[PDB]
Amino acid sequence: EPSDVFIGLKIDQITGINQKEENFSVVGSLRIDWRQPLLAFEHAPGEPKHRTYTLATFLKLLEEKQIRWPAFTYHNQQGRMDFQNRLISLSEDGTVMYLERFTSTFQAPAFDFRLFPFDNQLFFIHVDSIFPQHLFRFQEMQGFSGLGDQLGEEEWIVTEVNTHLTTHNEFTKGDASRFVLEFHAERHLNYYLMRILIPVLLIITVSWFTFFLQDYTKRIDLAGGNLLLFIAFNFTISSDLPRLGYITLMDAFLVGTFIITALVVLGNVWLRRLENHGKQALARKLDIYAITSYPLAYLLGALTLWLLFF
Amino acid sequence: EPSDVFIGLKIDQITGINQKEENFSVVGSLRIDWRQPLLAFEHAPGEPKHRTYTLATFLKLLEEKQIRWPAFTYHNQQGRMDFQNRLISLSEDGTVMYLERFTSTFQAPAFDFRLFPFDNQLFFIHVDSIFPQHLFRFQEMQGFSGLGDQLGEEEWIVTEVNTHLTTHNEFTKGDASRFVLEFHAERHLNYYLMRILIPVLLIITVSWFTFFLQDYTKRIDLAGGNLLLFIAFNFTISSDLPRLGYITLMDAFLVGTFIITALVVLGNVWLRRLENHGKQALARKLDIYAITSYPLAYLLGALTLWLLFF
Amino acid sequence: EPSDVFIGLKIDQITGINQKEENFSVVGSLRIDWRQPLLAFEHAPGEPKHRTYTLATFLKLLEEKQIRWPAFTYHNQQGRMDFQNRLISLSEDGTVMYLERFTSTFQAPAFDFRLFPFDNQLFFIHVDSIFPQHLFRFQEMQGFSGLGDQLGEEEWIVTEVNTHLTTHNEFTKGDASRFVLEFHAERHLNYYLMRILIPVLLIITVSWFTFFLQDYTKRIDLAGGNLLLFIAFNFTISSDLPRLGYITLMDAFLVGTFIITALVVLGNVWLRRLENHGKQALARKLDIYAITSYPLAYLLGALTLWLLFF
Amino acid sequence: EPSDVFIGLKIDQITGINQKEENFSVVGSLRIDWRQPLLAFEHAPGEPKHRTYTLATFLKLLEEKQIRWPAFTYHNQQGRMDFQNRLISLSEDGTVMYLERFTSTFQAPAFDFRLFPFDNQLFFIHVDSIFPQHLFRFQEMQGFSGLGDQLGEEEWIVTEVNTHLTTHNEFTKGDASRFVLEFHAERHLNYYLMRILIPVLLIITVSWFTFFLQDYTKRIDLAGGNLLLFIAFNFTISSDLPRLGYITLMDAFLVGTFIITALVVLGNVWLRRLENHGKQALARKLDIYAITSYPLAYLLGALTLWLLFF
Amino acid sequence: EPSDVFIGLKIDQITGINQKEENFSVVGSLRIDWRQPLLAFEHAPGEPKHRTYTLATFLKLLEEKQIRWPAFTYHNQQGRMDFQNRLISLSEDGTVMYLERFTSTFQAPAFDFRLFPFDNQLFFIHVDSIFPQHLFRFQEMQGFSGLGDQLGEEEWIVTEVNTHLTTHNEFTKGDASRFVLEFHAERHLNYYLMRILIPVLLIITVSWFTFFLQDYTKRIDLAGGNLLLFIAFNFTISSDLPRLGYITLMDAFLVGTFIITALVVLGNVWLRRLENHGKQALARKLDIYAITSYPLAYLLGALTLWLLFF
Ligand SMILES: CCCCCCCCCCCCO[C@@H]1O[C@H](CO)[C@@H](O[C@H]2O[C@H](CO)[C@@H](O)[C@H](O)[C@H]2O)[C@H](O)[C@H]1O
Ligand SMILES: CCCCCCCCCCCCO[C@@H]1O[C@H](CO)[C@@H](O[C@H]2O[C@H](CO)[C@@H](O)[C@H](O)[C@H]2O)[C@H](O)[C@H]1O
Ligand SMILES: CCCCCCCCCCCCO[C@@H]1O[C@H](CO)[C@@H](O[C@H]2O[C@H](CO)[C@@H](O)[C@H](O)[C@H]2O)[C@H](O)[C@H]1O
Ligand SMILES: CCCCCCCCCCCCO[C@@H]1O[C@H](CO)[C@@H](O[C@H]2O[C@H](CO)[C@@H](O)[C@H](O)[C@H]2O)[C@H](O)[C@H]1O
Ligand SMILES: CCCCCCCCCCCCO[C@@H]1O[C@H](CO)[C@@H](O[C@H]2O[C@H](CO)[C@@H](O)[C@H](O)[C@H]2O)[C@H](O)[C@H]1O
Repeated sequence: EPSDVFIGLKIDQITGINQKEENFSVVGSLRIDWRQPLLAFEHAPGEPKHRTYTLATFLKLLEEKQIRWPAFTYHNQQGRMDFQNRLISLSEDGTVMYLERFTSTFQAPAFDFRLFPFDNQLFFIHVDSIFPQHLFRFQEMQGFSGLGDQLGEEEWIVTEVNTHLTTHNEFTKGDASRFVLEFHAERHLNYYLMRILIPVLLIITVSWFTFFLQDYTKRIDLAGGNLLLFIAFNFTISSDLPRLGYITLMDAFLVGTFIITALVVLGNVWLRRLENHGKQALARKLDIYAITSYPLAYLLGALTLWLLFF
Repeated sequence: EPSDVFIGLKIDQITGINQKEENFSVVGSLRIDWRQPLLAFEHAPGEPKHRTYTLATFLKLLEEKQIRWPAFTYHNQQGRMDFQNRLISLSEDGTVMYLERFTSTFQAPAFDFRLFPFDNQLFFIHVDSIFPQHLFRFQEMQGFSGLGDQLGEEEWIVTEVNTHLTTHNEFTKGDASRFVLEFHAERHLNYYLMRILIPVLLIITVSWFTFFLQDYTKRIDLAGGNLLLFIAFNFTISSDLPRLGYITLMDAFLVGTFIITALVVLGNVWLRRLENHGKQALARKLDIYAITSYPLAYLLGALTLWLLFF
Repeated sequence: EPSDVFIGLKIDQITGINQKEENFSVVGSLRIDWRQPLLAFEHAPGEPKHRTYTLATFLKLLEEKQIRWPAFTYHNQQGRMDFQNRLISLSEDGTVMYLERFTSTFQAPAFDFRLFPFDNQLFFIHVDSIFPQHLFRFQEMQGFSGLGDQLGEEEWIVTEVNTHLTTHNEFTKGDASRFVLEFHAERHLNYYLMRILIPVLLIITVSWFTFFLQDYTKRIDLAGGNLLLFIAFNFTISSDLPRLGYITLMDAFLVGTFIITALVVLGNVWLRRLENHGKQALARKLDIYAITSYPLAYLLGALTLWLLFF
Repeated sequence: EPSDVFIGLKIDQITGINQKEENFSVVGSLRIDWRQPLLAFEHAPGEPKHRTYTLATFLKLLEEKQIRWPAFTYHNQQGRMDFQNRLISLSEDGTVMYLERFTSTFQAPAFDFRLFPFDNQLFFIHVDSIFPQHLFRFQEMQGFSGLGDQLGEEEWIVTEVNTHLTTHNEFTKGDASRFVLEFHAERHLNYYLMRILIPVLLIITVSWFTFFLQDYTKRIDLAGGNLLLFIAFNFTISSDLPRLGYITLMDAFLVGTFIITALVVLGNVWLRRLENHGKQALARKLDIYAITSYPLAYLLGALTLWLLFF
Repeated sequence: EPSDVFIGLKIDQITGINQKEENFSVVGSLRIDWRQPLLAFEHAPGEPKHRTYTLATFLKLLEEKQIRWPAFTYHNQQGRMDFQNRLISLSEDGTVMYLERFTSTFQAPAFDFRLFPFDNQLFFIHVDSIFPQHLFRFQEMQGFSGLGDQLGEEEWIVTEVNTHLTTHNEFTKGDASRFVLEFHAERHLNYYLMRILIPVLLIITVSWFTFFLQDYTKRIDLAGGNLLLFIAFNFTISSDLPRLGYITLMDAFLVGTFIITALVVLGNVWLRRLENHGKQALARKLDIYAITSYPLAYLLGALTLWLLFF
């Protein structure tokens, strides 16, 4: 009969969420309870009823007794797992308690930035049993798994935390146990309001206000400058994401700013040649519509982006 | 009866304080005195009264004698702890002296940047007993714990250092000991006066002085440039912080600069159209108030920020 | 007779493709099946028919029995291979199953950026037998090798995956086995359309539209600014590549932008001196051709680049 | 009687001096000669008169014989010491020769940037005896300690190298030996002349030359631009230092550039309003003093900075 | 009699050349053949004629037999050497074959940037015998040492590869063997033509062409902008080098650009005041020489730089 391996994973810190590399790093602890009756002992007269081991001594003991351990792997770990404690407690009836405290980075392949920065992302850690389920069957350790009270993450807010058990077939024909700890996180938007939204809005609006001069050349100069600045914003914002194969909401907004600025310049050149070839009064009359249409474009385009993505 | 484990933590260096990642790194040393009578020995004729061990040999000896060690964990450590010395001295009556010298990064989850750069932050290191308090009870080693004389930190100044003992329930139903070494630090403000405050003040004041030209178009051009520069300052300053979900005092000051610059531009456009449609004398009379109100806004807004945050 | 070593390499993650350093990093797993009859055992009465080892214990056992293992090396690995599991399963007839799970960076010396960003690159991992082929002959493990379902790579798309066996002579006069896992990848072009192509097109076209002012000095000013911006784009784009000894398609396009902008400026200076020394009407007539030739240059040059590289 | 431990530290490379983190990294080698008569042996017939050990085997031998080793610590090491060789040679009379070759970073808490870039800094490595001086007394190994011939450091020049012995009380009530290797270094100034001094001088002087136009508005525009550029220089230069709590000479020079530029702008606005309200001839007469006082300010301020700091 | 240690070093990859840190990183392999007759064995009946060891087991065997190994050190290694394989093959007559495959960074203290980017640099790896030459004498392993076919380096081209044997006295009074593998490399210049040379040439020439306007103020404005851009190029280019104590050819060229631009501005101010105080015709006549002398300065200065450095 397969042996039961109870698994608990506890995330104590989120040291970082790297959206460009699409990974996240955590400090967490793994707890395993596994009753192996072959490990049963009897303490000596007035002798310890629980035996404490390093991971190394325990594995050497298991090899000497020819006992297979429930070997596992963090399936989506990437890089070096920095271990703090790898401790074993062995009770008299053969129950092995294992504590593994670590820091490690994990892949986040469910990142979808289409709604960025209004996106809710899925983060998980997979713990895979290497041996098949007719040898070991992972269970859920009760009252341990989850997320901690001081995760130390400022941009992200955890919205849902979940655990469950599934299967994998990485190395065996038969099914092998997989423990999953997953959580969902959304962003705090204050950073994007302050550093991205409000600057762009101020530039656009300050341009509109300066449009009341009635000097078409000034409009063209200012609009060219605004386009340059918007392209600087494009490069800055794109730096923080991966080189995605699809368009983000932020990309749509920035392309809108590019296009609206260019159309502003074009309309101003038409007005300036209208005033150049004698049509100054027609130029001013149409300047009325230029003013009364600069912000209609931005409102309408914002509604269009909302309709598309949401 | 529970065994007493005396704990001392000494911080010798602050190698860095990373406010963006909200962590800090230290070079420090841990001292543990723990009397285990089972470890008592007798030296041979004219033989050493104290035995020196590596951590590895000592733990193998403890496992061979089936003695549980007071296993501990740096609860808020993140990443790899680089150990320098892990030494053991065992006296004849069984007193274990342990020296652990290390470099490690630690989480700083109490960072609150609301008053930045006038903030005083709390930094701590937690040392957790893995086993419950009916087995081991942490005490305070006397005359060892604290902070050193050459911390090597230039921006921060330590204001208070403290130690105490509390409990945790990370891995056991029963309470387990927790040793805390905490200190409070504030910033030196010279960097912010020289690189942030004085440049912004110079830009604002040089703009005001140039406002005495009486050429409204020059005001608009200069103000647009000033707004661009202030947004560059926004991006630079925000780069050094995390993507906070709340507004910092620095954010409030930068938003004030944005808004005041935009209002300057708007007032200048109104003046320029007043001079455009025949009201040159009214334009100049109101230019008087424009000048006499440019700095009132900045003083009043600075007082408003002080009132809000302090 | 040489011993057969069956090899399987599975790539589970592409943690990154570094085109500047010309390397790529993966999380993957290596599987080796190797029948060594000298390792045959018999389980005790009702005793395990498969023995589980750490890599270290197994190698010590092999050394004690004076059995040569099929030593191998990742020929194009660079840096530190971070191992997760190094596990051994030994069956009763002497079949060794080895599992090696790792993270490592690998050289990508086949990077050819001539068509960048329309390039398809070759990535491979070489696994080399250190000992010659009269001792060990690598075979292909069936149903294991390849690439996974969640590679986590956003810019690149895998187009072909392949495995095969070849030889090398790194350390022996005789041939030694080499296992190769290779795959081809191309880029998603969305990043380059949004962040590179469309901004450059907008700048060029907005310049052309502003050319309808009929103010030659404005043309010269705007063109100088455009040249400056294009050189900023040159530096940015080149930052992401290595310091290649040959010209990339992107380099050709940027040099074209430089030259076309300079020719624009030159033509405008000629027009401005034509209008300066009395030939205003001739200046305007030729301005017709200036306008009707600004975009012909860009279309013709784009066709020329396509002809050259493709 | 305390045992003599002769110490030699040799610095072979300076891999880097990090003035922002206030540390420096070296490749060096440590030599220890320590006569322990308990380690005396006799070679077998025609057998080696010197025994070669790894550090690990030697420490296991010492533990088996219950011999305390002279445990030491690099007191100002920070981070991971990457060891190359840790070798032991044991002669027949019990003299242990130890070779430790390493790479490591070390704290530089004596950095004082007040005169930067004309500063001479103190760099040291402390080697601390953990055990008190009634057990071990550090001596100086003769003809080994110092700095090498190829340090590989380009910006810094070593001016003085010194060794000596002192005491510490880190872990014991009694005094413990401390070996110090210190050296003083100054900078090559060519980098600062070429990249900092000459650009600033060129900007200032080119501004002065352009002041001979007699167009006050051009002066104001150019001066505003110069102030912006000087603030860019401020941010760049400050990036390379820590966030110091005191003013550097470079900070004083940059603040001088800010202030002189602002005063230039102010004087030009006064001249422009003098010419505006009818006083063109008075404006020109005072423009004479404006010109004849622009460089007096810079010379006088440079002398003032020299007087203050030197 | 001293024992012969045959040495072969093979460089398979150049993972990077870091000219700012003046180091280079390689993936390479070390081969050592060393006949120690004390290691001679006899295989059992039908038993392996060659014994395979890990480095650790072999060193423990050597210590047990009290055999001194030829201990060596990579003299100019800096940082951590990441080992891939450390394998031993021991033949029946006692010949030890050692394979060491590694990744490591090495100091490049022969970097001389005076002719940069037309410089040919010397790169070497030193392998030092720790023990003196009356114990071990390094020889050259034949047919192994050198550089590989896929070095993976794009900017540099290897021009000469060499090996030889010399001596050192690092740790012993007597001479100890030193094996040297050195190679010379030069740069591909395409990067510097495309990203540095051609942009600067375009800026200079586009300025000259715009000089045919005959509007001195435009010349001054454009020249000031060009000086600013050249100083940006100075900072960018200097970022990639160390903070050298001497002047590079690139530094000379950039200082030339600064000075020529400033002289352009000065001449234009003189022309503008000549036209201001009534001498418009003299101003134009001398403008002829201004034009006919702008490029003479650049050609003459380029010849001067060539004469100085070459
Ligand atoms: C006065 C009381 C004294 C009694 C004993 C005190 C505490 C006992 C010490 C237990 C620590 C185990 O000792 C050592 O710890 C570190 C991390 O902590 C482990 O970790 C080390 O190797 C593992 C290998 O994966 C790495 O993850 C890790 O980066 C590295 O530092 C070591 O492999 C272990 O050998
Ligand atoms: C002439 C006198 C000679 C007498 C002996 C001299 C000194 C004795 C040497 C004691 C050092 C112990 O030897 C070695 O030291 C380093 C750090 O120092 C330890 O540290 C190493 O493993 C631990 C694992 O967590 C890591 O933290 C560390 O990054 C790594 O370098 C080694 O695990 C230890 O095996
Ligand atoms: C309740 C059940 C408990 C039963 C036992 C549970 C699991 C058994 C633990 C097996 C892990 C092996 O133990 C340890 O693991 C880490 C990685 O995982 C290895 O890895 C360590 O050394 C290798 C050396 O190349 C490095 O690649 C790696 O960076 C480092 O962390 C250690 O060398 C190994 O000693
Ligand atoms: C044909 C002749 C062959 C004869 C033998 C040849 C040479 C003998 C090899 C001696 C090297 C010792 O073997 C190994 O070396 C590396 C560095 O070199 C050491 O270093 C390793 O652990 C220490 C721990 O602090 C770290 O500093 C280091 O980053 C890590 O790589 C290993 O701990 C040691 O086990
Ligand atoms: C089915 C066949 C199975 C038969 C056996 C298969 C192969 C045998 C495995 C040999 C590898 C040796 O095992 C392990 O490898 C890694 C690198 O590879 C070594 O390297 C490790 O320690 C050294 C110390 O300097 C470091 O350089 C290195 O960064 C670290 O990963 C380990 O010290 C060694 O213990």
